[PDB]
Amino acid sequence: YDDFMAQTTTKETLATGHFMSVINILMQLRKVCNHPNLFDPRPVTSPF
Amino acid sequence: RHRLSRRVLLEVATAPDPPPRPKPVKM
Amino acid sequence: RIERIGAHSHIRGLGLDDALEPRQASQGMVGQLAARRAAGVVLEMIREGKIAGRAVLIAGQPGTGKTAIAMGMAQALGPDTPFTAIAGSEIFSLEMSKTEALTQAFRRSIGVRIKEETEIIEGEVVEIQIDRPSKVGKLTLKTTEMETIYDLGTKMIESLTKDKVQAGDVITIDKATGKISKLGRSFTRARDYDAMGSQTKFVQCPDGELQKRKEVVHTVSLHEIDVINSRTQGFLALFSGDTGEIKSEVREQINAKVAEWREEGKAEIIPGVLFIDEVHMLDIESFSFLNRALESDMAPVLIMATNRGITRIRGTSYQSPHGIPIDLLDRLLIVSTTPYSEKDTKQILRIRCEEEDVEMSEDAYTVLTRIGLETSLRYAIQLITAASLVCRKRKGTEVQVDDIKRVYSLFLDESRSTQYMKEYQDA
Amino acid sequence: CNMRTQFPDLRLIQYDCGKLQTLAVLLRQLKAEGHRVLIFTQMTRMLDVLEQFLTYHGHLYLRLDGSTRVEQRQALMERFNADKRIFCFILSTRSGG
Amino acid sequence: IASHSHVKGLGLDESGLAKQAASGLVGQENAREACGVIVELIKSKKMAGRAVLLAGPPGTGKTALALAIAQELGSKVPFCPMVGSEVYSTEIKKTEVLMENFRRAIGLRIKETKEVYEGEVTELTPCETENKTISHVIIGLKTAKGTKQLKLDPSIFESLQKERVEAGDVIYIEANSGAVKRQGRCDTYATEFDLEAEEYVPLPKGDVHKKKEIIQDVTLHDLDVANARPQGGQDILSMMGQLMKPKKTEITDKLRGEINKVVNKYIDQGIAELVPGVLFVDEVHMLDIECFTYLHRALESSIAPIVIFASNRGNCVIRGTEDITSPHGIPLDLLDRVMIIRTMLYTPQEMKQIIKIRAQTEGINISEEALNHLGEIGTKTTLRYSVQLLTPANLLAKINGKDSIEKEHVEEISELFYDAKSSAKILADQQDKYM
Amino acid sequence: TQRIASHSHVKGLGLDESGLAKQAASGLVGQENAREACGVIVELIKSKKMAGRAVLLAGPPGTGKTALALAIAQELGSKVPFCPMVGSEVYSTEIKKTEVLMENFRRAIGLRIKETKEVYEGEVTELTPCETENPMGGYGKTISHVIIGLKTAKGTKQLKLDPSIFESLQKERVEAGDVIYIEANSGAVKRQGRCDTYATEFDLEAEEYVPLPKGDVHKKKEIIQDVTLHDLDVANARPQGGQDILSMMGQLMKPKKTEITDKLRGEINKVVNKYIDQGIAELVPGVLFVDEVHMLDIECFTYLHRALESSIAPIVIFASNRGNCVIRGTEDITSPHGIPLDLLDRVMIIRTMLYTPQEMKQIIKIRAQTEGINISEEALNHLGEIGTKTTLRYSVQLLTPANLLAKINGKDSIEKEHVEEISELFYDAKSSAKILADQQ
Amino acid sequence: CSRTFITFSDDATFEEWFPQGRPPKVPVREVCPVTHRPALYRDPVTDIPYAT
Ligand SMILES: Nc1ncnc2c1ncn2[C@@H]1O[C@H](COP(=O)(O)OP(=O)(O)O)[C@@H](O)[C@H]1O
Ligand SMILES: Nc1ncnc2c1ncn2[C@@H]1O[C@H](COP(=O)(O)OP(=O)(O)O)[C@@H](O)[C@H]1O
Ligand SMILES: Nc1ncnc2c1ncn2[C@@H]1O[C@H](COP(=O)(O)OP(=O)(O)O)[C@@H](O)[C@H]1O
Repeated sequence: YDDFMAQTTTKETLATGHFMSVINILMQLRKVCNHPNLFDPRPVTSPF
Repeated sequence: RHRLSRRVLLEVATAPDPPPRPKPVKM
Repeated sequence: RIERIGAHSHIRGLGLDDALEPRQASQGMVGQLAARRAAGVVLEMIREGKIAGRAVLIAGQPGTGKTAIAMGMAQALGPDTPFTAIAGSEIFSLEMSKTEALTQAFRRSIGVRIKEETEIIEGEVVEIQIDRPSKVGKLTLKTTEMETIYDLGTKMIESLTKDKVQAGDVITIDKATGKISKLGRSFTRARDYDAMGSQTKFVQCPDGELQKRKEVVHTVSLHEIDVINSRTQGFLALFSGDTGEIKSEVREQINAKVAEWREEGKAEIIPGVLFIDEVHMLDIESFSFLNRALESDMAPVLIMATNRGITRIRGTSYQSPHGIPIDLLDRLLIVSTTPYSEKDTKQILRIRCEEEDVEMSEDAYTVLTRIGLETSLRYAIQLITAASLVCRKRKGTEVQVDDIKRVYSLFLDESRSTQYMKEYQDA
Repeated sequence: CNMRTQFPDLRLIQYDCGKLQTLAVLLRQLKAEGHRVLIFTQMTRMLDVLEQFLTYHGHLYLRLDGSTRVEQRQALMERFNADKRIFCFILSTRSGG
Repeated sequence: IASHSHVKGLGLDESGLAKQAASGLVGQENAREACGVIVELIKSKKMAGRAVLLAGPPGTGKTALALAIAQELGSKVPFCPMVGSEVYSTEIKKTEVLMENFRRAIGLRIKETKEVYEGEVTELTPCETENKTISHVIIGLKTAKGTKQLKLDPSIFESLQKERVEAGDVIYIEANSGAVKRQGRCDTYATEFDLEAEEYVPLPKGDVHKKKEIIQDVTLHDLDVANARPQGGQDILSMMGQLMKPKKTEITDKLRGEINKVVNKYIDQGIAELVPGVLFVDEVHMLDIECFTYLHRALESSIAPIVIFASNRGNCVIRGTEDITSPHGIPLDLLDRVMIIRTMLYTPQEMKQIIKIRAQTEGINISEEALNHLGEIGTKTTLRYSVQLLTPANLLAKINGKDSIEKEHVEEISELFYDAKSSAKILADQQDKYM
Repeated sequence: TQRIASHSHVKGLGLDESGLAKQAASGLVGQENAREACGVIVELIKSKKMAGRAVLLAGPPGTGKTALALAIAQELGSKVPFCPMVGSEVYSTEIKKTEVLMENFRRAIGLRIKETKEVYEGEVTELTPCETENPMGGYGKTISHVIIGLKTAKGTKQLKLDPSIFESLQKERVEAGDVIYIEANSGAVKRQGRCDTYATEFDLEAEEYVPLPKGDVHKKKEIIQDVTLHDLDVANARPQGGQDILSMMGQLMKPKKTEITDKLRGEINKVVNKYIDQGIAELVPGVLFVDEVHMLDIECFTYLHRALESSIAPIVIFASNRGNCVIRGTEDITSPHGIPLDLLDRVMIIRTMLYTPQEMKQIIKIRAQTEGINISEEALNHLGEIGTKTTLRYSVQLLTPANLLAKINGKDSIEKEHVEEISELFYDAKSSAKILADQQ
Repeated sequence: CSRTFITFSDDATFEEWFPQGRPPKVPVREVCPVTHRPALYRDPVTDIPYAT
């Protein structure tokens, strides 16, 4: 949530957007607020 | 006992040994 | 079955009430009211468990119930909470350092419990049928209420064959993993017994639903997770204490993972107790480590006991009370046990011979209390059993004064021994 | 295998999600009373993870969508409105509500 | 669960001046703003091997301050807590413990891309050829968004066999690692048998072959260890990580050499960022004279972290010398190389408000009369002891049915338990009874 | 027979039914008080009820501490474990001191486990299945039993097993005319080899042409195996087996080997309790004997506090020699017997006395009797007289060399001349000390 | 009861693997034609058994 809400592109979109793009921001937030494999599945973590 | 002297190996370096004949059976 | 009565078998826990009020001689503990109440307070804080790394030192004379109080706390605390008891001299390993030994002692008394619901099939086998071909078969299972039939896949046929299970076995199937475990023979599992075979290992068959959901708990100590993650061998956890765990991303990594499990609720952290008996045996390096090992949020409470007062610390020439630096001594609450009144001595001996199942006359109690008040309590406890054996050799019913007097003459008490040591043996 | 690569659990789907954690607590507390529950959520593909979450807890349920055809909608409503032993009805806030 | 929890920052203003009571710290103004200079020294990433000594009597917050530095810095930089006593290893050289702890205080945040193949494997065939071993294995994979086919290495075939895969079940492959997992049978197959040993899982989603960028972070020590005792993955040198696997005195040739070279090579091609952190050697007063003399060369190295020492002693004998004595228990040669921060001994009012902060940190309600009494106990005995009486008194409060601590509560608790100062007279009066 | 050692003559404490000693019962003479005391502790062992009880045999060197300490072992017999260790065995390179102490502690707790096993064997002559009615649809060839005929030197008998044995038998690949083994409860079939009646006459084969078994076709016996808890512990710590590559820790010997409580207690006390409460095994708690205990470290002495206070401990006999003496590992702490006062508070002390001349003549006579020496009463009296001046042990030790002089001199028994001669060939400690004091 | 059957519902040949036959090792101690001891050897060139 705090990553997505602070990214350069999301800041820009919240500054200016033709409605639907900001609604897409808060709907991506539907995703990340309800459960995260809507937003992104947790990665497999592996040694570098 | 079975030490193979220089002699016995120079001996087996003589004319060759003949072949066998194992085919027959009689008991 | 056979764990013979030792020095502390009689105390079944601290004899406290619902208000942490110690009783005079209830629940096997006698006298020693103030220190027992203090032990009760810290036991309740162990149970509450929300504060980490708090530390208690049970100080007092030799023989005044310090170890008795510690094992009373262990017994009152019961299973399912880790109580790890260690002598201070156990941490001087050749295989690992003092401080790794102490980390492992601390971590062995924190438990991580993962609690999970899982669905099983529990039933008495009525039939098993299986064909060679990708082999294939069927299984029919019964409970007192119902029966049902299952078609079996290849892996399930394999695992059923691996246990050689058959009709009349009463078994569980874990639907998630498929491991079979015959609890025993149903009363319908009797062989033909026309020839010799397996014995009559009969047990009742199951009731209720054939498939049911039940809880399983996997509890492991923090040291146990730590070891089995340390290196791929890992049966270290039983093999021996062969360790030297890498601090780098095993302590922090386990702590973060267990904290995440705690926070998301996958696991519950159950902090326990580390009891260091004869803690004066620790090295100044060991005390220095304890200082900051206590200052952690995965630290159990640790209890300590010591017989000695003003004396030099091990590994140096610094005098200090209890033989502990006033650096670590400042992290502690100190509970001092007092010497016993004549009635407390008499009552300890009474409870102790009750534990050892030997009768004595009241004159025997009188003289033995006199012995254990002139000499030392442990010696009076040792005379109980010796006099009992002397009594039984004369086919007596109970221990009499003459038995105790005889066996007192027969064994010495370190005072009379030093008195008789007036012969300059190998000084 | 475990010591070289860590995969997401995928079994307890309530792992990352506090919403599902508090929901698990709430449903567990309500189960003692057994008076049954409607769970409304939009996001048709979120009903999927609720449908998984309830099997992890062994709750008998059924669920209603924009994709469930009409006769099945009536059948589900009848097999819940007039049938016990079902604890939970997962349904879309628009199509079911 | 708490212990040093109350403190969560140095409690400084925008001017870097101590606020007298903030962020969990309620005294030590000079020391806390000196620590402000230290945190700025750490966050600038400009210096190497600078060292700080927090010096003062026991209980004067010199660990509270050192941990509050860790909080002021955040969780983004490495903070390595260490006790001096940790150098005395059995398995590794005493000076080696120390020089590796320097290495894990330097972090490295590095971004990686690793390629994934996943899905239901719809078909498999090993490519047979004469050598007469297997050449490869061909595979086909399905996901909710597509399908593809590929050729895979014999090692990956070997690990697929370790896993015992079958046609028509779900797998995952991380090809840079070469690792494999059999994730189960597809949900669609769950009807195939009435009982099975399988676990059934819905089909993977997204592409059958995918990539993504992952910002790992490691330490220089992790790179060191990774090359000294490799896991390696694709080899049977598990035989070296086995019937041996101890700690080793890994050496300059790679530690100061190869590892530094590859890390710089990552840094100045943009793949990584170096993040110097802190090594906090607490209880430094009981390192060996060998360790102290090695810290000379360690603090003078151009790659070292910032080192915070905490010491607690007067002037006493240095461990390992047996004759020479020095302040803080540290030789003057190393004491010349550190900036010394005093920590003060608390006055009664500062001590009293530490009691209050501690009480409200673990959810204890305490009446002001009892709070004042704990202040009196604290000045009579010590801060840490009167702080410790809080939880036992709350337990007695619960047992008496109260919701807060009151005067006779702390009296009872302060009667059951003794402090170090108050136990010494008991041990001194009856001297020849305790032994 | 076997060689004569220092204590080969002691055969028991020498106690009659009231627990006294007449004067010289069963190879021990004198020490009536001490022998009565450890007569009590013998019965403390036999009652199996107590744990961690400890007794300290304290007295001057040569006063029979070791002798009656192992006379206890004779009284107990070979059934119970008697585990001797000297106070110097604790110092080790591979393993920490207190771990040696724990190993020895539960090396002294035995566990004797009784189990019948029953077996069938013989040359297998018949191997025919028994067809039966179709259990289900018409496949035919439904095997309900299998008949197997076994021959031994006693007789030939036919036996019916259920078809699972038919499968195992085939998987074991046995043939008619070879010799098998069947374990009735477990159900195993093991092929112990083709019968020797089909002899290796020109067959060179290494597979055992095993002789036709003697005795009945069916034989059962109660195996009775005694193991110490330490054997179970060690066998669990470093196990055997030709698999599980960890088991190929085979080039390596076994340092680092300090056993762990999780195993020791959590996994191994439960199985012993189970076998005991099931009727399969009996616990035989034995004795741990630690002579020269004064050699232990202060760390060891403090560990013994915890060890002796356990419920799962043997009874421990300590023997000590020193006076008031510095405890090892301490900076000049002096205490009785070289043992910390703290541990002396935990041991019943048995005091051994220093012998009279009469008792020494008796011991010398018994030692001569044991070593096979014939000695004249004059030589016996002279050995006694020179043994009053120096230690008993020297007096006793002069016997065999004096007997060798007698044999060389053609005599059948020690004449006084030979003990005189040997007493000038060899010195005791005191005489040698005087020599050393004279010359620089 | 819980009794066990194995049915060879396939071609009876699969049961026919097992039964019938069970012969002995027919030979018995052979006597040499010279010293009439029981034989220990058989000559490769004649196959005659012999002892000394
Ligand atoms: N409060 C008590 N209640 C019951 N028994 C006691 C008590 N105190 C001591 N004992 C007995 O006295 C002996 C000595 O107690 P212990 O705890 O070993 O003393 P310490 O450990 O303080 O030296 C124990 O064996 C125990 O049986
Ligand atoms: N300035 C402060 N503000 C708040 N709490 C403090 C402060 N100083 C010390 N404390 C508390 O008192 C304890 C003693 O300080 P600590 O850092 O342990 O000193 P030392 O490390 O010298 O023993 C700490 O653990 C902390 O809980
Ligand atoms: N009571 C006794 N009866 C018979 N022989 C004895 C007796 N006491 C001592 N001896 C003999 O004298 C020797 C010295 O006794 P021992 O117990 O070995 O010395 P220590 O008491 O120093 O261990 C023994 O080896 C034994 O041969």
